[PDB]
Amino acid sequence: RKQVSDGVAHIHASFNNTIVTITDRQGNALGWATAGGSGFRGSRKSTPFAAQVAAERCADAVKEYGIKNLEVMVKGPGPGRESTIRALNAAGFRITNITDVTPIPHNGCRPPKKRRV
RNA sequence: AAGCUUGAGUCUCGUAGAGGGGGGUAGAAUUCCAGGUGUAGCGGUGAAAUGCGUAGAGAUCUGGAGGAAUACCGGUGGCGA
Repeated sequence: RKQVSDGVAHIHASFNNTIVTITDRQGNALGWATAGGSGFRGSRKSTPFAAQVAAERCADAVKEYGIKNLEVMVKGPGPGRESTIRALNAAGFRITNITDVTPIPHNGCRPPKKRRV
């Protein structure tokens, strides 16, 4: 109801999907979008554009909270970790900080091995 | 039968290391329990379904624990048969 100018975004991009959540630095979420929830499937569900449209759908949030100043905390290897920021920083918001927060085992317990075809 | 020493070794004073054994306890990440903010998806893939989803998931912030495995330093750098 009142304009507070400030927020923080949490972005995760994988080889199958991309997630974009808008929060306040008090940890409190205000809205979220995904590349799967954008209506995308298969090898296309992770794409830079399926994530770009998810960022445009998320950039409609927080209008009544009047947020413009933005920090971004990024995760995952997926191509969606770039187009999402570019589009959100064009949709009225201004970036001040981008930091990678990918949680990593350093190092244990046995190396991953999956899907051989 | 008896000398000699080069063979082998030890001692004085020093050199180096993820060698082994006994007993402590600490740096994080899967994951799950519990609450705030929050909403309809998440997971897989050439596609998917079982499965997890309003019984409020995933995302975020926080509180917490068992147990396995221990980044950087770390290298033409080392130890053990």
